[PDB]
Amino acid sequence: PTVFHKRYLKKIRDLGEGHFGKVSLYCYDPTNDGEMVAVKALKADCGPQHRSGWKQEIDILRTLYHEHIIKYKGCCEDQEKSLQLVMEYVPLGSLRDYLPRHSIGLAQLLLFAQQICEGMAYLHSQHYIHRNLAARNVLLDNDRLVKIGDFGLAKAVPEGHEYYRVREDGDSPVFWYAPECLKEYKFYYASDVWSFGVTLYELLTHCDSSQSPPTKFLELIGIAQGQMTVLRLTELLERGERLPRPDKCPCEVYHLMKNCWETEASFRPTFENLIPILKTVHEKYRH
Ligand SMILES: O=C(Nc1nnc(Sc2ccnc3cc(Cl)ccc23)s1)c1cccs1
Repeated sequence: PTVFHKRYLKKIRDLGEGHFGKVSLYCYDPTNDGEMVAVKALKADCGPQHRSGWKQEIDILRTLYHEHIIKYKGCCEDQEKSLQLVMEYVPLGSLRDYLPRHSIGLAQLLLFAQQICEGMAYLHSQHYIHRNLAARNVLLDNDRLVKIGDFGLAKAVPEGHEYYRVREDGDSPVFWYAPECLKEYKFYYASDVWSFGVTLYELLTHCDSSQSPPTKFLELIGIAQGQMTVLRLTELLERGERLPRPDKCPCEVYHLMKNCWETEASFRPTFENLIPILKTVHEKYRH
């Protein structure tokens, strides 16, 4: 029932450096005696009705619940032609910022991966694709539980269809994307698994920038971060080239990543399949 009024939100601090756009930590103290929340300011000068249509769409995300998916709390308009999106505050933040500055063993990294899969399996079973699964978008709470964030690309998959058709050739996170996404503009549940493979790669490199997928992929092609084309990447992937085995990364775990990187969407493992395979692997490496 909670509706959020701009007159009871006191700004504490910016969040995420700049990597999530303009997100800030607020205190919500209405009665003046208060909960902590993150607020995303969203430019929405697109005509009043288009703006409402986006609110309706965002609002539907609130009907999702899973402990490894961030909780979107509400979407208010500032009619200043912008939308204010209120969500739970996830205090340790992004794995991309967290993993470099903390000692985290193989068992714990595998535990993160199983949590992500569990949140993604739920999402898939609710008939949604995420389209933006990367380590930057996986947040960590205080008990080191994963919460998947940034649903700014998420989409309901239409009844009777096994893919969503991406329109628009815009800013794409291409280095996390399956070839069917890159070439044909089709996004399947199986395409989110490809992105998982890349996220798994990320964790096991400890989100080391120099081993990062854009860095690595540009090197395997040859040319620099500026001459880069989707076409050049697609061809490399078809020829069967892949991101390399990360340092100290077990061969069964790498094979996992490679299974997520099968060219043919249909032969990739499902999240629901990946959960137990990751439970089993984590058991070998715990304690
Ligand atoms: O923007 C969105 N979704 C986000 N989902 N997660 C974000 S970032 C963040 C959240 C909570 N807590 C945080 C804590 C720290 Cl330290 C750093 C960042 C966060 S923005 C959108 C969702 C849908 C449309 S747009």
